Amino acid sequence: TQKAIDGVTNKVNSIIDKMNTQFEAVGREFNNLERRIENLNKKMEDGF
Amino acid sequence: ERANPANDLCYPGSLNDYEELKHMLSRINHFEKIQIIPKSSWPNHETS
Repeated sequence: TQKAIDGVTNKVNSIIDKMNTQFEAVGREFNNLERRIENLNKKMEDGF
Repeated sequence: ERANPANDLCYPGSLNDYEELKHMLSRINHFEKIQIIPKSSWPNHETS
């Protein structure tokens, strides 16, 4: 039981540790003649 | 559209914000062409 609980908590902790460097969405604004770059930003953030 | 269409701007020049226009065109499924200013409405200018 001790080895099992050490294993599962280690597995969970490595799951938390590997996901600290995810993608963070930042709000960027574009005007009406910047719609291609707005679409590019939307697709990049949504794809990540 | 073809990759290199031969029939574009017959008279040399440019279309301003042409790629933004095509980006807007990629969200339009139908046009209705309407005469907004008739060619016969220029009495003091030459149209022919």
